[PDB]
Amino acid sequence: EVETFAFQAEIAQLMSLIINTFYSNKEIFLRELISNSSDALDKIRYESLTDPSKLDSGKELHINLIPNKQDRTLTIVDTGIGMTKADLINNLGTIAKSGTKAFMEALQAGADISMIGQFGVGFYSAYLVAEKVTVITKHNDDEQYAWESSAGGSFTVRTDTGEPMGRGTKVILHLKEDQTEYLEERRIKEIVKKHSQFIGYPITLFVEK
Ligand SMILES: Fc1cccc(-n2ccnc2)c1
Repeated sequence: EVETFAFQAEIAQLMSLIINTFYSNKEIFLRELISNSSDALDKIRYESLTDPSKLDSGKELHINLIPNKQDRTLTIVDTGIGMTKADLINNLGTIAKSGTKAFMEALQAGADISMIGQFGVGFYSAYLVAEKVTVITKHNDDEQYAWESSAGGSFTVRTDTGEPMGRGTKVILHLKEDQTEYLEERRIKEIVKKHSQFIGYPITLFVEK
């Protein structure tokens, strides 16, 4: 049972600007998703300090980067706090509305596009490199869900029947044809070292066949 939703007009506008604007510095998408993963890991760690049972869904706090040339996907997995269905449909878009407006106005000041992360909308930078994004997520208080969007003004949410996650978020980037450099080990390594060197969680870059 797949539910289809319209993006807010302001978010659809942000996604169109990300997709259509000429901007060569696309590698910043990985810094933003890793930063999002680190934030989600901070949240479940802090919650576990007053309720150790919050880690019954998984004690390990980590980030995995998994490229797959056969599927042309780059997957960013974290074991953070995850996302509820209300997060996917409503809450995150609500925050992203004001952040988008501030991001556009900041751009007219002296801000750079690479500062998208300071406005709570760094997630949408995934569309610098992906033609489709699939997000599998599991929050302790909700079921496992699959969010998916190829932009174009709409996204879908469904209950996920696949392998159970325990807890956390998996962002699957279905890469554009000309963006396969982000499946290369040496390229991902270079980006993590340049932009994510001091993340306080183990980042494991998986290698392929
Ligand atoms: F996985 C998703 C689905 C929908 C929105 C978001 N998101 C995160 C930050 N701003 C927006 C993430």
